Amino acid sequence: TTVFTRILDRLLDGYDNRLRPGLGERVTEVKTDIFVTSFGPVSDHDMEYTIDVFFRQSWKDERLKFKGPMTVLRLNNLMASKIWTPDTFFHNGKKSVAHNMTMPNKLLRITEDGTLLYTMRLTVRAECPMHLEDFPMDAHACPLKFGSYAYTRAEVVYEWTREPARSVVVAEDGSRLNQYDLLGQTVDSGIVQSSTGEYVVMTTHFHLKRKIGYFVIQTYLPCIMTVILSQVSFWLNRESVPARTVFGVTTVLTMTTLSISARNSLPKVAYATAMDWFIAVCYAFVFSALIEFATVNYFTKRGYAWDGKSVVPEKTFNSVSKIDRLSRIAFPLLFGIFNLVYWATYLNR
Amino acid sequence: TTVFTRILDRLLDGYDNRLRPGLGERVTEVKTDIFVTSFGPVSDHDMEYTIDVFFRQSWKDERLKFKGPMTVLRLNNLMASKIWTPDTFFHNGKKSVAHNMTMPNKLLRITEDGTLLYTMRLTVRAECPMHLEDFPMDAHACPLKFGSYAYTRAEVVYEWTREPARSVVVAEDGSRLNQYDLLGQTVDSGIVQSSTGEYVVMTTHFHLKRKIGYFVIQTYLPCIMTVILSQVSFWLNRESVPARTVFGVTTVLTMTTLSISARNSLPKVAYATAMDWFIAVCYAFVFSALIEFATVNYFTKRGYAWDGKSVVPEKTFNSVSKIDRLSRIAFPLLFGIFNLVYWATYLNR
Amino acid sequence: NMSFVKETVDKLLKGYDIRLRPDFGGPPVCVGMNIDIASIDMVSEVNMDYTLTMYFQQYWRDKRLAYSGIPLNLTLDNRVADQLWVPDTYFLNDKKSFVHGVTVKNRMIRLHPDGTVLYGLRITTTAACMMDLRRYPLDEQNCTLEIESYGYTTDDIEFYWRGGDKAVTGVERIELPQFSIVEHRLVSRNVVFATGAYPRLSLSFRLKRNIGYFILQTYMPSILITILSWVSFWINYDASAARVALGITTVLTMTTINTHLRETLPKIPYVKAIDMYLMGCFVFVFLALLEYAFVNYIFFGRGPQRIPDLTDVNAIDRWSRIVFPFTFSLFNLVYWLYYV
Amino acid sequence: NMSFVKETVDKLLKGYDIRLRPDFGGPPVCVGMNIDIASIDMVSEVNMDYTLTMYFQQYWRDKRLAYSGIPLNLTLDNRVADQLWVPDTYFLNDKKSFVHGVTVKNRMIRLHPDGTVLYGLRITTTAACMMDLRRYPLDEQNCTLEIESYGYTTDDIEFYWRGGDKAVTGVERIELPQFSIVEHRLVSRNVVFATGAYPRLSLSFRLKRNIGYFILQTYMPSILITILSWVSFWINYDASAARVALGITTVLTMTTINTHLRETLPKIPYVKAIDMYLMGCFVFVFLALLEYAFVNYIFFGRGPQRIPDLTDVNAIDRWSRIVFPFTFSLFNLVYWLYYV
Amino acid sequence: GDVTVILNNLLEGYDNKLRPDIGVKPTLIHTDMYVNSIGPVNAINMEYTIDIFFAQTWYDRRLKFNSTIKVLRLNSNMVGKIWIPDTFFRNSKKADAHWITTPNRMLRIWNDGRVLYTLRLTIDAECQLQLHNFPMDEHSCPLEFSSYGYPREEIVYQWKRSSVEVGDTRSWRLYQFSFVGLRNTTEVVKTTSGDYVVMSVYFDLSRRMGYFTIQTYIPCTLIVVLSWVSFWINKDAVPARTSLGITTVLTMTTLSTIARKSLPKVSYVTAMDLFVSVCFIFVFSALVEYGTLHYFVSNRRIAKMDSYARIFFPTAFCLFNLVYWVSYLYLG
Ligand SMILES: *[C@@H]1O[C@H](CO)[C@@H](O[C@@H]2O[C@H](CO)[C@@H](O[C@@H]3O[C@H](CO[C@H]4O[C@H](CO[C@H]5O[C@H](CO)[C@@H](O)[C@H](O)[C@@H]5O[C@H]5O[C@H](CO)[C@@H](O)[C@H](O)[C@@H]5O)[C@@H](O)[C@H](O[C@H]5O[C@H](CO)[C@@H](O)[C@H](O)[C@@H]5O)[C@@H]4O)[C@@H](O)[C@H](O[C@H]4O[C@H](CO)[C@@H](O)[C@H](O)[C@@H]4O[C@@H]4O[C@H](CO)[C@@H](O)[C@H](O)[C@@H]4O[C@@H]4O[C@H](CO)[C@@H](O)[C@H](O)[C@@H]4O)[C@@H]3O)[C@H](O)[C@H]2NC(C)=O)[C@H](O)[C@H]1NC(C)=O
Ligand SMILES: CCCCCCCC/C=C/CCCCCCCC(=O)O[C@H](COC(=O)CCCCCCCCCCCCCCC)COP(=O)([O-])OCC[N+](C)(C)C
Ligand SMILES: CCCCCCCC(=O)OC[C@H](COP(=O)(O)O[C@@H]1[C@H](O)[C@H](O)[C@@H](OP(=O)(O)O)[C@H](OP(=O)(O)O)[C@H]1O)OC(=O)CCCCCCC
Ligand SMILES: CCCCCCCC(=O)OC[C@H](COP(=O)(O)O[C@@H]1[C@H](O)[C@H](O)[C@@H](OP(=O)(O)O)[C@H](OP(=O)(O)O)[C@H]1O)OC(=O)CCCCCCC
Ligand SMILES: *[C@@H]1O[C@H](CO)[C@@H](O[C@@H]2O[C@H](CO)[C@@H](O)[C@H](O)[C@H]2NC(C)=O)[C@H](O)[C@H]1NC(C)=O
Ligand SMILES: CCOC(=O)c1cncn1[C@H](C)c1ccccc1
Ligand SMILES: CCOC(=O)c1cncn1[C@H](C)c1ccccc1
Ligand SMILES: [Cl-]
Ligand SMILES: [Cl-]
Ligand SMILES: [Cl-]
Repeated sequence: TTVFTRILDRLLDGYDNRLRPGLGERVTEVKTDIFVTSFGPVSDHDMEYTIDVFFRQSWKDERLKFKGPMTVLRLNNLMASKIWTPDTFFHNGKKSVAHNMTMPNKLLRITEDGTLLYTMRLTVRAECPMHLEDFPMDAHACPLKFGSYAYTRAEVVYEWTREPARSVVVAEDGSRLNQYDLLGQTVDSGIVQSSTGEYVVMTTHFHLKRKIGYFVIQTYLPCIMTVILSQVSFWLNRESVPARTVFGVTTVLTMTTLSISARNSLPKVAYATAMDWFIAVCYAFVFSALIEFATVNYFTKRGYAWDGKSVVPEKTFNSVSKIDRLSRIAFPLLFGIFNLVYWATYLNR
Repeated sequence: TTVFTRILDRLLDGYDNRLRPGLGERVTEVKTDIFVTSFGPVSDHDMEYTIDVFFRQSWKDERLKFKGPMTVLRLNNLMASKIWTPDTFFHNGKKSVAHNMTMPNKLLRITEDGTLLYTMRLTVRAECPMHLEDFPMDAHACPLKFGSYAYTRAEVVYEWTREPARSVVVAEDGSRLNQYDLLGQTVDSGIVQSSTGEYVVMTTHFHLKRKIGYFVIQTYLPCIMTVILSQVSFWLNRESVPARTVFGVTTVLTMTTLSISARNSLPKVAYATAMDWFIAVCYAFVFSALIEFATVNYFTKRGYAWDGKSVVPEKTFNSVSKIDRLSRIAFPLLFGIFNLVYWATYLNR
Repeated sequence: NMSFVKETVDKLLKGYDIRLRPDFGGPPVCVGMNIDIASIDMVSEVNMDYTLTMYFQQYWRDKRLAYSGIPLNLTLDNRVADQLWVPDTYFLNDKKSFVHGVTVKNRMIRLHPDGTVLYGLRITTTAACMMDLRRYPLDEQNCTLEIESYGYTTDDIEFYWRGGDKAVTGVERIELPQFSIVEHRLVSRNVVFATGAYPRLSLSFRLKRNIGYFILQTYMPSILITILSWVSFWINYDASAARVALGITTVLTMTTINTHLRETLPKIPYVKAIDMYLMGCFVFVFLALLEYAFVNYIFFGRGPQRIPDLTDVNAIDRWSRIVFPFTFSLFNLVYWLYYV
Repeated sequence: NMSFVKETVDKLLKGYDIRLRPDFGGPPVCVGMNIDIASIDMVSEVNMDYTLTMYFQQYWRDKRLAYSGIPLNLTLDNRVADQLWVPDTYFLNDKKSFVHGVTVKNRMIRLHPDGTVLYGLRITTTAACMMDLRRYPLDEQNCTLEIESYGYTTDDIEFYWRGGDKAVTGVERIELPQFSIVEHRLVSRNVVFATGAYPRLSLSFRLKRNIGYFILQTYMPSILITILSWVSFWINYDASAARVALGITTVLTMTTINTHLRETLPKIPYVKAIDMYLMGCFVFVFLALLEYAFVNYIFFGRGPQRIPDLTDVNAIDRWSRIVFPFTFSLFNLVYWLYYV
Repeated sequence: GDVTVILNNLLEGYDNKLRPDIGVKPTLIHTDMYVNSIGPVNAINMEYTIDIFFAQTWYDRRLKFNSTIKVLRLNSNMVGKIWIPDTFFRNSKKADAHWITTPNRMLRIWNDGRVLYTLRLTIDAECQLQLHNFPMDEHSCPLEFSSYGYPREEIVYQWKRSSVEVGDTRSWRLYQFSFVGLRNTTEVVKTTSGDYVVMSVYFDLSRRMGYFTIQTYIPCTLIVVLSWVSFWINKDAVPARTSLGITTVLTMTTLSTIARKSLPKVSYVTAMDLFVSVCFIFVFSALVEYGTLHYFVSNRRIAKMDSYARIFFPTAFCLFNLVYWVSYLYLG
């Protein structure tokens, strides 16, 4: 065991981990790839998302060349704190965890030529700005940017280990999304400018499309059924004033409750989503049914309905309202047409 | 530059921070004052309050006398960990925070005679037992007690830096209270006895009076309007049975929602508050107005109302109920009297 | 060459006393501050705070760190920050803050040949700002970050914004769903406590609340319910069940609008601008219901015994059909002109 | 006694290299594992995880730690674990976890004369399991705990369950208020990544959700409301206000039942088993309300013009008195046989 | 300083990795506990918070010293320099020592080697609650502690004379419970790493009834009484009695969900569930009573069903209350 102890002691003898490899000679080049063990839940309200990654970095350090019985030294993570490692950080990250249960989830491997492999298990919570105009039929490209914190591009550059598309790999079973589909990821590289210099940024965009199923069940279907319910009153006799008024008022109250409760999980944006438009038109149809009956009630001459016995020639009885007869067709027809237009508009975006 | 390094090196050379100053020779005397930079929110649910302070402590340590080109060494808070400091803890303290951004929010100052000034910035969460029988018109004296954890009163005694009243100072713009007023503070000191000895405890009581405005808007007014709404049905004709039934049922159900929604702010205490008694009496008035109509309906003979043309000979028509006529006066008067007695009972006290 | 850098850095930290500020016992050390604001979010009226993420840079000269022979600016591993003196900068209104720590502590040290230190930290801080909600949701809030030295007075340290008004960048790119940053202001002053006068830098943002959300959530439902309550005026006086049910529900529907709004706000002891509207709209639906009870009482109470006439219920109903819409628009006219 | 023990223990750590695993550069070190489960709590469908407290014991041999002359298993103060090599075990699906630290770090190191190390930790871990809720609340979940070596491949380390099927205890003493642990099982396998092949131990439980809570809170309230919507079938067809008020209220009540259930679950896009029932009960109370509208339209809409008769109003009511209770029983018969 | 010399002599050659009497006898540790407050009982999580001053006393012969000084009164600085037992709380969900303004720990060493170690703790302790009798339920919430690594042949704990002390219980944060009494026990628990001496404190707690009477029992009772108003309303008022009957059922549904909102989603029937469900039966039957009366008189002794319901319904609810309250307040 002294053979490998003497190698490690020799490597760290006179080693200054405050200095990056090649400091004053060349640019340190860090090869990076990401293995996504789980693409975590997306939070609309916080405009963020969670991602669990094996974050891998590889760079060359000529101070760590060795010759021995082995060609790769697989060491525990406490050796990583003894040498220089890149100061990578996530530009859009919010509160990230480098897991250390039961030990720091890091691996350090040194090959005989000085190449280092340094991976760590991370849980990154990153910002994903969202445009919710098309909500709940919206799609987002959630970014994951990272780079060196202190070293400018004249000192440290990052490159993808393989073809850039193949350097971010998502696990087959690793999906913690509940209402989104991960459609893929685009991987790019760039340069950012700060008050302290120019920095290399490695970018990944995760393309997520929202799954509309929840909002159909909880918002769209209750709205459609309330609108259908409000039009049931067109088939009641015009003398059922307390009955048809309860139809109109209750459906408006239900639409108010649906409208208010439908933005609970969203950020309080100043624009109208696609769902706000749907609830508005559903509100308008429901509101207009009560206005329709009030018009019908305004031309009800008699307070008593047909008794079921007397012939009605053409005592006297009210006739079936012409406004009702037209409403029994126009209201169901205009709502069916609106749904055809509404769903063709957003399901095609 | 090295002149001051040699002073600091000499001070700590042979210094034992395991031993209090004057051990075996005298009682260590710690002067204390608190600057409250903000008086944070009071949590009724947790029966606790937050307070952000500059906790200043001062004591003499002859081991730290020095002679140099300065009379006061204004040192990094790293130095405080090398010397003995009081082990002050808050007796009623819950999870408190020592601020560490961007560096430990502590200052240490050594004068040439050995006197030390040691202040720190703390977010203190302290227990405040509350007697909520008068809620929402309650007042509280939230205590803040502190002293040495390990040193009995024969070893460490605390005193206020100035006159006790002037030793706890609240910043003018620091009020973070939303539903309370900081009337003032009472500052005292005493002895607490444990199984391990007698300890000096320093006490400050902050006097808080709840502001009733939120509960007037959200609880009292909806209750009063509900009671007023239920007495409106006394003015409808006795033959509007569905209309006057909706009046009674709706207001009774509304008071049920008000009662349940009223305690959401409070901890689930097992006694009745002043708000509970108001809601209970409002419930009785609303319930009685429905019971009044049932008695009116029990004496209503004819199912049809006055036709608007026939003269009532004082077919036949029901008369206006004497119960309805009496209730038009009695119910507003008794409820007006109850409000006078209720508010004078609690606002005056 | 790399051995020369290692030797040079070792020489700087040999005999370096981290307990002493630069120019200890002499003139105050001047510290320049830049902030690149990464994001502002979680502006909470419930908690009376906002969360701010920023790149926080401090600039000072420590002559003990001057090095020669290396025509380079030494960027060192951030763990070297624990071997150097750094200002004891703190935020007074800071409630909860942290320096980000993935993959390493988001901290920068960059030495310069003349001894200048650039010390950068990526910080997320939850600072407190008490909000005057009297005009909520048509309100402007002013939320600040108070930067101060804890242990060093103005005899030991001086703060200044490095770059003047260009010290803080990234404010114009901040996008909040509910707010628009009207302006930001940089202040440098001194604050006196019992322990001495301390330098303070204040960064303040003026936040204007977007009202588009509250039109959809609170105002429009309240307006529509109030309009709905006027339908009663077109129903005959004898249809008590219809008009009472219409009147009662609109009064209740106003409560449903208010309770949902109440649940998402702190216990505020005063009347907000949104409360004035809801209580204004509650009066209109309540009076519309009281209008029928008055109409019912005139016909059935005062009928048998024998501004509108106040004896013909049809006149009162037709008077209501004009006055109630007209007064409500007058109420909307006064409300929206006063709060805009 | 204690002089010899202190001399022996000091001898073990002199020259010990914590950077090298046992048998470094040689055969893999075999690590056996026992888990004693203290509790399971906070099985959250909202957060898709469960919280687990356990005593996580690891067993391996380190011949550098063999000692002789002391017929004792040396239980050392747990801080010695910072001086010894220990396996870099981690939980792949672990969202958040900690080792308990009161009154000291809840950790145990026990040496044995031959060099065997017993290393126990008390860990509370919030491990993620994604739950398939298509049969909720009659669902049966399967939540696991992946145990892996991070940096050591199968060439360096081997995992096994110590005691085989008896490696995990305390499962039969767990009380979950909403679930019953039907079964637990232990799996040993290797997992291949881009950096190597790593040993994995997998512990999984099968949680069968209890149904009694949902009978009282969701199923019985829905059945009673559905039954009370049939009362309108016995009400006179003339009483339009009564039957519309009964019809509207039950439809409103079903929504209120659904909203209470809706608010305590994640936003999954599919239909759950509870949604199928509530939708089914909604159809029944909606059709009952549509049944009166049909009765009303037949009598008044088509009456003047002049399997149920479809022209006799009372025939439709008589038909509905039989079909609705029969069909709802048929609906409950099908629904419960499919899900129980 | 003489205390400095004594402290340095004690720690010279001291190995705090080794328990005292490591190969001779078990270490006997005497434990005391002062309860500052038993915090809230969290029924949903089945846990309670307790703030204690936890005191431990043992003997370490390596800490003997001879001098005129009879005891060394020390702060937390030396706590990590000597051996300390690895006491932990076995049912602790989450525990935390206190660190403001310094580690709230006390160390006192006597010349005969006796060590007194005290620290302040806040513990979220697991307490499995059987809520069948809720809200008239009683619990005995445990607090178990033992050694994490040292078995019964190495560490033995022992309650002192004043084992557990409680202060002013009126200041405790027990909103819904009243503290009744405590017991302290000792037992040996066999684990896979050996036999361990486990010390337990049981805190008996009785739930205070007042909140749920205000929150649930009174509202549910009033809605039941509300449904009886229908019996005095004229049977010809079909919309009045149908709306009255059906809105009480809707309200009783809303009250049912509120009552269980503070409980874990246990799948058995508590006393609260029984009361709410029976109140549901009463409001349900009142609507069915009028539907039966309406059908047999209009949509056509049964005709006198209102007179019977005016007595039978108030009497059956009084009778149910008499059985319900007697069984849950004096019976099992
Ligand atoms: C995964 O990674 C995470 C990190 O990402 C890791 O968490 C870390 O875990 C380690 C332990 O493994 C922690 O380190 C120890 O913490 C001990 C106390 O922990 C409590 O307090 C924490 C904050 O402590 C501050 O305040 C106390 C006093 O109040 C002070 O002693 C500390 O130094 C520290 O002070 C700094 O910060 C404050 C502001 O906060 C400043 O004001 C101050 O100026 C200074 O800068 C707190 O964070 C902890 O909460 C965490 O942990 C608990 C569980 O314990 C958990 O419930 C929480 O949720 C949370 O996670 C906790 O409340 C501390 O005592 C230890 O320090 C010892 O030992 C070190 C050894 O190197 C030594 O350097 C210290 O000086 C000190 O020596 C002791 O001190 C004893 C007490 O005084 C004394 O009895 C001893 O005798 C000895 O005394 C001195 O000894 C020296 C020689 O050594 C001598 O010269 C002196 O004269 C004297 O005799 C140690 O720091 C670390 O805090 C955790 N970090 C975080 C962020 O949580 C996690 O464990 C990892 N998991 C796994 C599985 O690997
Ligand atoms: C059938 C008949 C029945 C009859 C029954 C009769 C029963 C009657 C029963 C009456 C009971 C009345 C009880 C009132 C108790 C108030 C206690 C108190 O001090 O409150 C205060 C108000 O607190 C607030 O928040 C103010 C609330 C404002 C409400 C505006 C309503 C607008 C209505 C418009 C209607 C328009 C109508 C138009 C019509 C055309 C509390 O605050 P403060 O302590 O003072 O403040 C201290 C701090 N500062 C601010 C001073 C620094
Ligand atoms: C806010 C908007 C206000 C708009 C107000 C618009 C109001 C408006 O125009 O009312 C007129 C009429 C009323 O219709 P409705 O059939 O309900 O009323 C009949 C109508 O008044 C006849 O004239 C009466 O016969 P008569 O000669 O008196 O013997 C008949 O008396 P009786 O048989 O009961 O004895 C009444 O019942 O409606 C239309 O013509 C429908 C137009 C298309 C409507 C399209 C709607 C989508
Ligand atoms: C909780 C239980 C409470 C039970 C309360 C029981 C209260 C009780 O017993 O009231 C009876 C009486 C009813 O009076 P009310 O005016 O409502 O009823 C009239 C009364 O019955 C006349 O006698 C009838 O005339 P007649 O002679 O038949 O020609 C008249 O019929 P019609 O002329 O319209 O055709 C009825 O309308 O009330 C009072 O006198 C008010 C005193 C204050 C009562 C205050 C009660 C709160
Ligand atoms: C806690 O345990 C102690 C023993 O460790 C109990 O004290 C004993 O009480 C009995 C009462 O009959 C005496 O006979 C013993 O002499 C006591 N033992 C002592 C003082 O060491 C104490 O009662 C227990 N507390 C409880 C059960 O609440
Ligand atoms: C006449 C004043 O009463 C009311 O406004 C009133 C009474 N019950 C309900 N409300 C309204 C809905 C309200 C209450 C509180 C805040 C905002 C709006
Ligand atoms: C045609 C089926 O529609 C419905 O069941 C329906 C429409 N509006 C409301 N509901 C019910 C209450 C529901 C909504 C969402 C989930 C479960 C049950
Ligand atoms: Cl998701
Ligand atoms: Cl407050
Ligand atoms: Cl409690």
